[PDB]
Amino acid sequence: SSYQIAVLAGDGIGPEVMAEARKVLKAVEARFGLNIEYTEYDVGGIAIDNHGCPLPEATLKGCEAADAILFGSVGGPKWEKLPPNEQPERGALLPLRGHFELFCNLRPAKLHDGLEHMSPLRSDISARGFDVLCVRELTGGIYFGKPKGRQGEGESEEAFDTMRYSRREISRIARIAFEAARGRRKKVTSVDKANVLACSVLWRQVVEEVAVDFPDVELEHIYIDNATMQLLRRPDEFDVMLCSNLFGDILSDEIAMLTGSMGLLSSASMNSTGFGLFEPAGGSAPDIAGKGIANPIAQILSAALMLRHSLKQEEAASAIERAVTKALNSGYLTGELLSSDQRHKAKTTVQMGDFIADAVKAGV
Amino acid sequence: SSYQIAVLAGDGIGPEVMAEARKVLKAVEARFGLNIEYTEYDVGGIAIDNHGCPLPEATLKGCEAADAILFGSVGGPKWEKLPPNEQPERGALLPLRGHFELFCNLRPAKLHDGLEHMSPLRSDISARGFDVLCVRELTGGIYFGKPKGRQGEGESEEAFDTMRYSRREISRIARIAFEAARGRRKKVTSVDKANVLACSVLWRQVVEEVAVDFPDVELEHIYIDNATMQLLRRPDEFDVMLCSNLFGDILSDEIAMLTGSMGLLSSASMNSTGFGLFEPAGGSAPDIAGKGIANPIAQILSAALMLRHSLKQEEAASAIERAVTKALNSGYLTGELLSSDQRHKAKTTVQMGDFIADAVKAGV
Ligand SMILES: CC(C)[C@H](C(=O)O)[C@@H](O)C(=O)O
Ligand SMILES: CC(C)[C@H](C(=O)O)[C@@H](O)C(=O)O
Ligand SMILES: [Cl-]
Ligand SMILES: [Cl-]
Ligand SMILES: [Mg+2]
Ligand SMILES: [Mg+2]
Repeated sequence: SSYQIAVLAGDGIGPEVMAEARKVLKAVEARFGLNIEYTEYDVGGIAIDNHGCPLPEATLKGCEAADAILFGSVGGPKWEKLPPNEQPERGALLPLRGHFELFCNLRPAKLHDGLEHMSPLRSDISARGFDVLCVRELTGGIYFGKPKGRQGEGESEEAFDTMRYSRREISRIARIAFEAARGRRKKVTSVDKANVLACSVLWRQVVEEVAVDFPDVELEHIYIDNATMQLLRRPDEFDVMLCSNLFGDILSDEIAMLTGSMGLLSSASMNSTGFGLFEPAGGSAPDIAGKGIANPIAQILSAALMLRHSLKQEEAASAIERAVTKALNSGYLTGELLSSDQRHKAKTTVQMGDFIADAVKAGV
Repeated sequence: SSYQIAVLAGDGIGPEVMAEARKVLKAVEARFGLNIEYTEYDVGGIAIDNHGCPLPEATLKGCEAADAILFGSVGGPKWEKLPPNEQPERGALLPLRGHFELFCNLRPAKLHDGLEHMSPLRSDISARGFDVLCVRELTGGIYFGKPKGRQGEGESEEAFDTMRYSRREISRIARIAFEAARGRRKKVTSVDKANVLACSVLWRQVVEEVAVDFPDVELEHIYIDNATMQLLRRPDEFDVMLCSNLFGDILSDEIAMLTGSMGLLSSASMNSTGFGLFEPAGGSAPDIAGKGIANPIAQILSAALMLRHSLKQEEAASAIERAVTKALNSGYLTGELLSSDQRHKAKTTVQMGDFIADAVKAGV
């Protein structure tokens, strides 16, 4: 039958970049004969304005009826001063991930050929390139651990959060990292704080247990503070980084900025049945919203990750990825990927979606 | 009477760099007429080899009798496979900080004039310079929170750690950050994860309460994942970063590597009475130990931080800092601060201590 997609564009540049993702999806649908139906639902700030909360019931129900969630971006200055639970990002993303048991977050990041110069690394380091996939555990640890809250009053008032992990939780995400490494350059770097946290001692121990199934894959451990330093000095030496929830949050953001190319980066957050939520790694960028400036590549590659991981349409997924490579090596760059002099050559959001869709059609 | 210093050189390059710190201290003692007595105690790997644990009773007692701890570095491959509690770093540093209530960690980091090129940042970013002081809360949060440990067996075996903070704990470290900002460029950036952690919601709230005493100081908040990105793009825009224990651990390491000059960086860990532990930010570097290669500046500036903060000898502290500036701008650089061609000009550990001590003597 038809695949069914819940489309949650959100705030800021979400809707403009989502339009280009749908345009390129239309081209892949025609080329590969896929029957996909999409339904739109509010989420984040637009949900608070239209429904009074950032994750309305009808949106949640819409996502339960779908094969995957194609997600834009949430948040903006309008809602930033609401109580923390009522804000767009916390209010949408944490309950979506908990409800759908999206324990696996994949954040691929690489320096693209020809854009090594946009990286904030020293030129000799960025010239060496990098390609680092972060596999982050997304529904356990300190994010969802209990007890969480506060007690007391005044000076003695105290807050608490609890980080918890079981062997089962560590081994499921570790298996994903090792299998991904096997398909890459055969190295997992597991990131913990095993000199301080009991959860990191168990993490390190269980990763070593899972390693026995993968004697072809190199395993190393690195402390999270050290990892922030080593990714500056030798990012070319990492392949897959295997991280708990909070450490994956932190390290995947540093690796993303090290690319200098945030508008190219996508994320996949999956459960064990292969349902997932696919979104750009970057923000809502409300300052450039509605201008046709925004880079729609991250949203377009989020659609390719959705085709691969939720829809089992690998040919359609890679055809999108190649059309994006074609745009980047064929003079089709948005403003933020151009050196400040070459800027007159910037393409708009729709010029980029048109070129990438036409490339899919032309059989790239 | 005499000040009394407990000298804990540790492992690796600790003893060679400590010798240069004592040499420069002898020169400051003569120039400023300070009467200081030093006693040496084992700590870390050398304590495990000599005493069977990394923090012997006699060493702990020695530190209780002192005005401050002048600390080298602990750890090395020899002890890296011991059980986590028995290892040099965890086994020495966590109990020292807990026992002496060293709640305040200060990690000053800047790009030195003329060495902006050693930074791993893109040349146009490092040319802009930076000077970022990290104030890290060191005895609370998840490091010392209870309950901590594990329960269960097999797949359901689970570990847990608890992050806790009280208003009292947040406000003492926040006051330090604001006072330090007042003496600098009047900006505090408080780093939290207030969209996820109850402790970060209380952190953010209490920092805003303390802010009312400092209307001259700008306050901003930044999420820890965002902070790892912003320090790559605009490190010149930060002055004081105010961090909880785990987030300070992580961010101070990224800022240290961004200098490209780890061998110049020192740390101070203080309690409310002004007693503290002063150490280099870098590792034991056991590969270069005993060679006269190691940069002793970080150990020497740790002695200057000790003079200022524990001994209330500001003139002696700044005379050391200026002698270090003189060495750096007068052609006295260790091997790791030289571009690979200029390397023949490297100075040894003792050449550097001799030059810095002679500069103190000459009245720099
Ligand atoms: C918005 C926040 C709760 C979230 C996280 O901490 O996972 C975000 O930082 C992310 O990385 O997707
Ligand atoms: C050794 C470890 C317990 C320690 C910490 O986590 O504080 C270290 O990383 C540091 O930064 O001083
Ligand atoms: Cl976690
Ligand atoms: Cl903490
Ligand atoms: Mg994040
Ligand atoms: Mg550290």
